[PDB]
Amino acid sequence: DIQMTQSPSSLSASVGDRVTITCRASQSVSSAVAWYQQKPGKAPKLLIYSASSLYSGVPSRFSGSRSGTDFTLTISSLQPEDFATYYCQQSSSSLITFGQGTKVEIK
Amino acid sequence: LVYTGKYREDFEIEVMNYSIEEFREFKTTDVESVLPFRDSSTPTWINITGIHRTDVVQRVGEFFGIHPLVLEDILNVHQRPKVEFFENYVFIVLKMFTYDKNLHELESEQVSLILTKNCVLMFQEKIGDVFDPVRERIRYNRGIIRKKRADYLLYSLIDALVDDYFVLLEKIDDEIDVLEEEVLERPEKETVQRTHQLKRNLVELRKTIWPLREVLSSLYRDVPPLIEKETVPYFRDVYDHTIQIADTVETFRDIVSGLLDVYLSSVSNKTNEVMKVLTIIATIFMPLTFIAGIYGMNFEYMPELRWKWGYPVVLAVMGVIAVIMVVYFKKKKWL
Amino acid sequence: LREVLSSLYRDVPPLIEKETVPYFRDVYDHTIQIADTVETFRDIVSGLLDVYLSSVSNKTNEVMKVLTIIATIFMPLTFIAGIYGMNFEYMPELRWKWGYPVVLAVMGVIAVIMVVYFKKKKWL
Amino acid sequence: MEEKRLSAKKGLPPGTLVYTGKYREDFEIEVMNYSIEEFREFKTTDVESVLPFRDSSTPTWINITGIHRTDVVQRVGEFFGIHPLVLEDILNVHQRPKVEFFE
Amino acid sequence: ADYLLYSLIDALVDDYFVLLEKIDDEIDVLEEEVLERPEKETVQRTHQLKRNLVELRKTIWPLREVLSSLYRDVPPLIEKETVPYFRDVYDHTIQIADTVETFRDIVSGLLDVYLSSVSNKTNE
Amino acid sequence: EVQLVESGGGLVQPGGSLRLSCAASGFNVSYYSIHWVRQAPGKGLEWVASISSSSGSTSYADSVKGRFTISADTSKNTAYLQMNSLRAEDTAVYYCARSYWYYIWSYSYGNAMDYWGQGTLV
Ligand SMILES: [Mg+2]
Repeated sequence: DIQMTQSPSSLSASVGDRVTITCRASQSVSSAVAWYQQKPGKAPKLLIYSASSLYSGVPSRFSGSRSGTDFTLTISSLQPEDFATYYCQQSSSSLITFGQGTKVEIK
Repeated sequence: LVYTGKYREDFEIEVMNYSIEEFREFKTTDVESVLPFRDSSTPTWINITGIHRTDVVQRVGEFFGIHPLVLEDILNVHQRPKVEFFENYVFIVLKMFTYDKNLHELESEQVSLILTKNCVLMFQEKIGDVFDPVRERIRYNRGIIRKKRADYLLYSLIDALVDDYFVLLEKIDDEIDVLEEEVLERPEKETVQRTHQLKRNLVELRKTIWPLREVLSSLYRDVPPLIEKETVPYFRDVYDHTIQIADTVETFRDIVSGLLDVYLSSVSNKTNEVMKVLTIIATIFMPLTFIAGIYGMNFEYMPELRWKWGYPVVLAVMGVIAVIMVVYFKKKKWL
Repeated sequence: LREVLSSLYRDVPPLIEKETVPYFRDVYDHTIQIADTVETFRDIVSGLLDVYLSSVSNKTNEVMKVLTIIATIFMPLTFIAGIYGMNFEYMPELRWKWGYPVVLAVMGVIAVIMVVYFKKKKWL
Repeated sequence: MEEKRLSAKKGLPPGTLVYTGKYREDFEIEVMNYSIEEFREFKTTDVESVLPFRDSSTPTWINITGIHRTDVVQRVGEFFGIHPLVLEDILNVHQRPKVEFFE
Repeated sequence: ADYLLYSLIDALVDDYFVLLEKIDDEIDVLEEEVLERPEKETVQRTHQLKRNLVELRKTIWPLREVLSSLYRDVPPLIEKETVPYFRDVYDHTIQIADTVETFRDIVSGLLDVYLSSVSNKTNE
Repeated sequence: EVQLVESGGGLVQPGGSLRLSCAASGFNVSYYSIHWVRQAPGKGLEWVASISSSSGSTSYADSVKGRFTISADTSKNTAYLQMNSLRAEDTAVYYCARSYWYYIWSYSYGNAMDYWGQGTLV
């Protein structure tokens, strides 16, 4: 079990501003880190895989980065269609794990 | 024979006899306990932690009919991994690896493997092992480890070792990522030192991995009688894993070399900056020194003695000299 | 060598029976591998020569840094001591009562200012 | 030197073909069946629309763009008799140019 | 279809010629910059060009081997009437490899010229 | 075109057994790995198990391993998850996901869940 620690637990932001999340790996996950979004009552959608590769069909405002075992998800400018819970997933091992999520609420 | 290893702290012998019906393990500090296992039909694993005691290893080797050249290779540590094929045994030389953070240094522990009949012999230079997973596999009857002979035990040891090579690779990967960020962000002395150390570590890791690949190729291709035909594909899989490790090592080495030479490019501009600084201070303060030394003579008759308001005049001359020297620069942005 | 082995397995003279040529093809492949590893070595050695030049330049950089540190900290701050060595009678402040804190304190503060300035992008 | 065989990858299940590159945006199949007198063009996304071109008596040029979809690579290779190691070579883009002759 | 494989490989090699002329233009602009204005980023550019040329060589040499094998090993899928065309492509590969080596030489010279200019400034 | 549909979820007595079905469309299960990820109400996502139908390689979450068993058949093009000896903590919205493998280095591979089902509560 490789635990991914994701902060902040809940975030509030204004539309059009810059928002960032951080996911910290407990172990050495090479680069197999994916970010998902899940609006309530809906299935998750893949946004970024390989910690910096943007999924096809996802807006370019979403960006991912890695600094060692520290992975950050950033949105250049929020939009009304951009308030949901965000999850970081590691897939270095066969027993893949998720974070605990991060809510983004309009301010 | 002589022992040339750094570690001499502890000596301890663990033996594990495993069979289909039942298994037996018995840790000890003596030697004669492991001797009767030379006649045991069931597979048994002899793990002599502590190779400094040359007497015990010589006794074990003599009781097992092994050549003294194998003994002097086992006690020797500073050699690349290598494999020997003989009519009654196979000799495997392998290296462990330890990595620690906050100080990037690689520690290599020389471990040698002797396989004969239904036993496997190993010689650890220092306490601290790789082979826990095969230990819980044998103890708790996991997989097909206990339904096979000692060739499968050799396979288990070798692929456990390559698995921790994979772990070493992931640690090195994290270090390379952070070092790339550091170099591209702000380079200084410790970044260059870390880059050189990482290059040296990758050199050592490459020089270790390639002979291991050769060893695995020999194991699954020479097909000696000591290894059954059913056991070949497992060694083939380990060989493929070694190929993976070698390819990753080469990629990491190229990345580190690029990081090093991109920094080493820019020495001359730093030279120009330092020498421009030296020149501006020297050119400012030598004419000033001459001015302040000419009036420092202790001659009996001195013209400025009759002169009035000498200090404002001389300091104004010196200040305007400094100003004209300063404005003499900045023509091509010296400062 | 690549040319000779290619000729051996492609021209196939009567002296070489047809069942021997696959082996010659194999050693031809080995020669291709050797010809790649060579000139991989050549690229490496050219890089080594450039690295040699850069490292000699870096050592000269370190020497210049040391000398620049000492020259910058000492030329003007021995100038300040050499100024009042001039033998002037008109100015009466040197004869005014003092325990001589002023010049030494100015030297100390200027030297420490230069040191803390050189802490940034440290040349030491 | 050695008989051809699928290699074993530590982090993957044994029978796995993985696209090694980094492009995952485009996928299309384009065919130009041509002869001395008549030629035909059609781009498509259905892979079964191009398989019956294996047995054409005239030259045909199937152009699969986008190999991140290992589905189409594997299906075409299985239908056309291409060995799995050749499919692994196709999907592996971290490679050098090479030519291999089969029966 | 063998002539179709010919057509595709020939188009590839023609685009290779286009790539090398573009690299020639880049060498021209980099040489002008390094002769006139020797900045620090220009040497980043020179090292990028050197690495690109090394990649080009490591690509073009196996391509030359592929074309030679297609010309000389003549598999039974080529009908033996399209072989001289493959020979023409092989000659084109020879030319491209030669040009790549010569460009490598030019870039190696450019780095030295940059060092010369910087040493001239330091000399002043 | 490609879509995953899961079923078989509902009420069940604790300690009993249940089975969930995942129907494939637009893709072949034999070429992909199928994962089950559950999300209990008020909490976040939790991976449960996975299978690769081409070889039968299977992994289970440590907190789930031992009682659940995931299987698939290319003939029916469906993935199955057998839920044995259910406990009070196993109630959640269970999801079906298709994934692909991507390349990082020669030694490390990744795994991204590109297409998801819709969820069946248990
Ligand atoms: Mg005096």
